[PDB]
Amino acid sequence: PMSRAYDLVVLGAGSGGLEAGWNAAVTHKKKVAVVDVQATHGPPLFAALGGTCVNVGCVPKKLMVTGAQYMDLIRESGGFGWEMDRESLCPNWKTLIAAKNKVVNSINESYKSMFADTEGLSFHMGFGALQDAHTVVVRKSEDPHSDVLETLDTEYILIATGSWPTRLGVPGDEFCITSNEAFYLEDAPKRMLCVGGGYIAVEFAGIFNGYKPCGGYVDLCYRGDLILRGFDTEVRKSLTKQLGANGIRVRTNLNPTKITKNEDGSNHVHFNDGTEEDYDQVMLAIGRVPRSQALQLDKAGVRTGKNGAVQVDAYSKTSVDNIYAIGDVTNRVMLTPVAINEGAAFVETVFGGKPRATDHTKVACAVFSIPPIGTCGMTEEEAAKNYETVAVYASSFTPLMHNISGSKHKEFMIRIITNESNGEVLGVHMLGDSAPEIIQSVGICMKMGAKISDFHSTIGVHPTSAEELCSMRTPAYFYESGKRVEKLS
Amino acid sequence: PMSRAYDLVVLGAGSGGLEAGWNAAVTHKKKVAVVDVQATHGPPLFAALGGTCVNVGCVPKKLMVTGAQYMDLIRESGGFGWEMDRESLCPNWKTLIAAKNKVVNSINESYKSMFADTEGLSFHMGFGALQDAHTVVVRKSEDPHSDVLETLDTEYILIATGSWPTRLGVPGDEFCITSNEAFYLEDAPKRMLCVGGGYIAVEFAGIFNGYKPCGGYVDLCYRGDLILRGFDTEVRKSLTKQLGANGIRVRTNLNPTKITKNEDGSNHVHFNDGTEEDYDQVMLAIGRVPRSQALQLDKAGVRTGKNGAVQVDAYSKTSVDNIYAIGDVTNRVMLTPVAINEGAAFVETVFGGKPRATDHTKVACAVFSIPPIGTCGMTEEEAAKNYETVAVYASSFTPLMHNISGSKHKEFMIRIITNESNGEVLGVHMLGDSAPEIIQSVGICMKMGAKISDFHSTIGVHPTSAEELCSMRTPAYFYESGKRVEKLS
Ligand SMILES: Cc1cc2nc3c(=O)[nH]c(=O)nc-3n(C[C@H](O)[C@H](O)[C@H](O)COP(=O)(O)OP(=O)(O)OC[C@H]3O[C@@H](n4cnc5c(N)ncnc54)[C@H](O)[C@@H]3O)c2cc1C
Ligand SMILES: Cc1cc2nc3c(=O)[nH]c(=O)nc-3n(C[C@H](O)[C@H](O)[C@H](O)COP(=O)(O)OP(=O)(O)OC[C@H]3O[C@@H](n4cnc5c(N)ncnc54)[C@H](O)[C@@H]3O)c2cc1C
Ligand SMILES: C[n+]1nn(-c2ccc(-c3nc(CCc4ccccc4)cs3)c(OCCC3CCNCC3)c2)cc1CCCCN
Ligand SMILES: C[n+]1nn(-c2ccc(-c3nc(CCc4ccccc4)cs3)c(OCCC3CCNCC3)c2)cc1CCCCN
Repeated sequence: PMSRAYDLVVLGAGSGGLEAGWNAAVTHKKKVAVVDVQATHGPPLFAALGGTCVNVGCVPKKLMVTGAQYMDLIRESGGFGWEMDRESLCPNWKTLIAAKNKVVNSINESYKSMFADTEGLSFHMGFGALQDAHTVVVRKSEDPHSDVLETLDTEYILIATGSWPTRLGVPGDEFCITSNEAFYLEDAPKRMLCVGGGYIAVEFAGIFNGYKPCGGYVDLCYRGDLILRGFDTEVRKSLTKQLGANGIRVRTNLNPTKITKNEDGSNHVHFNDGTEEDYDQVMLAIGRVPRSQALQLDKAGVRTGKNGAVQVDAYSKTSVDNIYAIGDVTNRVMLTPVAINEGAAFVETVFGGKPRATDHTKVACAVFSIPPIGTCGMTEEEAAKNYETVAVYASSFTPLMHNISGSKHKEFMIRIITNESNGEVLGVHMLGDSAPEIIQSVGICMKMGAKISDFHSTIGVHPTSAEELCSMRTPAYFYESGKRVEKLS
Repeated sequence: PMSRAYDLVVLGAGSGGLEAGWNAAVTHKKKVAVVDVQATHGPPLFAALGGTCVNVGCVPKKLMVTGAQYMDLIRESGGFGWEMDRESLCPNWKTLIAAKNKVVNSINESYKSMFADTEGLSFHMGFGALQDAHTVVVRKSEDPHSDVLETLDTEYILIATGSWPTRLGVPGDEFCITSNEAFYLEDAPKRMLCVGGGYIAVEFAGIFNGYKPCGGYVDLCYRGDLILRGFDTEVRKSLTKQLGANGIRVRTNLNPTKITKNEDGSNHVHFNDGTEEDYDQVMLAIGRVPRSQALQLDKAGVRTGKNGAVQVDAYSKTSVDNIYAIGDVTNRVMLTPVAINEGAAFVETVFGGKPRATDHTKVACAVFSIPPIGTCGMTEEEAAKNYETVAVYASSFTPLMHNISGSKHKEFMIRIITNESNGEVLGVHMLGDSAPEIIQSVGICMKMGAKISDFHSTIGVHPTSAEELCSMRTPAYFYESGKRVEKLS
């Protein structure tokens, strides 16, 4: 019974939005309108058709991490007897950026193919904004007195506008770059300062390190004690050391007070401890907050709260019953396959009839550091609060192939966290090469409620780094009533 | 009640033997004697303390596969903008062999540390042989009229002498090398012929290819149709193509009739189709048979059969109740972590009191080809015989990073085999980089009896090759009553 122009309007053609949009349009034959600000990546808006992940997140970030490993792998080759010229070896950053752009640009092109070819699914380039719970407006600019391009009469609204990097707010904030501007840099920087301790800081530390032009260096500088908060505490310490030996100088309890410009265009940076220093480029990876701040949410009566977060029930529904919100705008788990799920399960809830919420517990996570981390489930810290008796299994070995390659800093590390009672696996925490591949399969096991029994009853694959999961039988130590004990009562 | 000199005599200090030996000695305080032919690796006996795996199998083989990838990874680097000299690039094979020997030799040294330091555990260098069910003899040579070094009065005997490469038996057999002689080659061969279609042929094809000195080439030559029998049929076809594009010429329905020597020391090789050709070195990887053929088994009354195989019940026990046999000598699954388990469960059976057999079904396997294979559980061929209704899920994608690297032949491939009835996962079959790491975790899931439900209910790790396990929902096709059908009745 056609009353409105569109069944669904989606603010943001991101990981969350596109999954919701596409499903609604092809599997339930709804008429869908998807709003985004631009159709291909790049400044000054960065995000585009495909979302943060495709244009300025996971996909480019990984392409450039893969680049920066070639440094560590061309060093490693010498031991296996690859003689070749190690004077004529610095990486050309322009060839990396050009290649990365060709790729992201191909994905943006393959999405316009999707819209023109898919029926009932339209793309509306501009700036989303609510008037009431059934009308979405598209402007030229986010300035609310801009020319209005379209008025989208609709039944349901899905807010999936994602998040945006937080600024430092000090004298000199406007001289620093972000995850956004890092991707379209013209030159790889000789002297680089990565402020922050989050996964993005550490991934980008490894890139700029890999692509430093000759006599260059990278300083990571984090305002706390130990990088990567709410990761396993021995994995963080082991990475902090391994970044050290790949060339990255890590500093802690350290915060920029001030950045002035310089003569040759470098950045003078004043710190906590008094210290000043010059860096070519300075990058802020200090958390990412929701983009609610220009959607005129207050106008159509949807609940805001912690940093603009769209306040939502388990089934992704806002304080207005026809308006829903998914992905980073909601501020739950800020990963791409989470948003995809939340959006897939929004379509099943609303249009599909088959109502479902998203599972947020024991989701497998990965850091594309050098070396990388895989993690799934809980730290031993938050285990020993929520569980009576906790076993901690732990194992750290160095692949023999590193006794050849020279890379003897590269410790591979596994930790398993247990409920003593029934032996259930609560957490798994890996560091070292191939950890992101291995954890994906572990994430399946912990969904089926795997016990430590099930790991060490499994015949191994020899020789592998993963075969050390099934050789962990004795707990290293325990927690009873959340206090660390040598051995169990 | 001490009646005999030793509780346990172990023929062969291999993967199986050492696990049995060590456990018996430290966890059950038995007096153990371990017999092997030499203490460090190398010709003319090759195997030594640590077994085939440590000296001339898995461990060296992987070190040298890791070497040969540096070829494909230095090519790949150029696209990510690693300018460097690609004239001055051939691999030095002597630096690889020297480095490999330093490693294997360190492991042999770390095992003599284990014997001198561990109590009740002695090492007896020579050639094992039964006199009766309670006496083992050690000779200088395998020639049964050799000088006798020791007479080991014992209660239990464990036969774990492993296996040995099969010869071709044609005019010219004694000119060809094997897995054994390949490891101690002086020069990497310009023109290499790998006869065979088994995992060892294909791993070693990739090595000799990686380390060919300049204008050199490798021919794989298999007497059948499609290499790697009893692997998934689309994975075999995909590898056959990818070996092709890494440089390896594969020939099929082809068997050497004759090898004569040559003038400059190369090998003239006559084939089925008439064809002759000269190769520097020619390697036989055409199956590996048990080493029973010199243990005087018939003398002490233990059951032989299929190619010398020691005929054994589920708990590893021979036709004589005090004699047991594990690992490749038994001719079950010829992998190292299998033998380790069979030996660990021999010690639990006999000395431990807690009797247990080894689980052989759904053991995860891996080929260190370039690119590598991970496999666990059954082919779709042997599924559709033993199961009424079978679903086959299948997915083949190319990581975007190969649109940069130039390696566009590198297809990553997953196949899942299902029981239609209950959705149980019977088999998993992967090809492409990191497949051996991923399958280890899958092997755990299929031990817990994982359904296809459990895979695609799991939030992904983005971006990963493994995340394509959890995005497989629609079966590609089915088998009902073991006949391939487009769609299900
Ligand atoms: C450097 C980096 C690396 C990352 N790496 C990973 C990783 O490895 N794995 C992982 O799982 N996640 C990763 N993430 C996170 C991932 O990118 C996000 O979690 C994911 O994109 C969230 O999906 P979404 O749809 O909620 O947001 P988005 O994909 O950001 O969707 C928001 C879209 O809406 C548009 N938009 C914003 N405001 C408006 C408006 N007013 N009108 C119209 N359109 C608008 C934006 O332009 C954008 O296209 C990374 C993020 C970054 C920054
Ligand atoms: C090239 C190659 C690659 C391989 N790769 C892998 C792999 O990646 N993964 C995997 O799981 N498996 C692999 N294998 C198989 C693995 O090496 C064997 O399955 C494993 O070693 C079997 O253990 P075992 O104890 O039965 O035999 P072994 O380890 O061979 O033990 C036999 C030992 O007994 C000794 N011996 C023999 N006769 C006598 C005698 N009369 N008296 C005394 N001692 C004697 C031998 O010298 C040897 O030390 C590979 C094999 C080869 C050849
Ligand atoms: C006509 N037509 N075009 N397309 C169509 C066309 C395209 C895509 C994609 N392209 C990329 C770019 C990846 C890349 C490939 C090669 C090189 C670089 C990048 C991602 S996804 C697509 O997405 C289906 C899954 C979805 C998509 C939305 N997210 C959810 C999943 C559907 C499909 C149809 C048939 C539909 C009939 C209409 N009723
Ligand atoms: C005194 N002492 N020495 N050792 C002792 C000493 C050594 C080893 C090994 N060394 C390697 C070499 C690997 C390498 C390391 C570094 C560089 C290259 C190679 C493998 S394993 C060892 O194996 C314990 C598990 C077993 C072993 C048998 N297979 C089964 C598992 C026990 C141990 C003790 C205490 C025992 C007290 C005696 N009652």
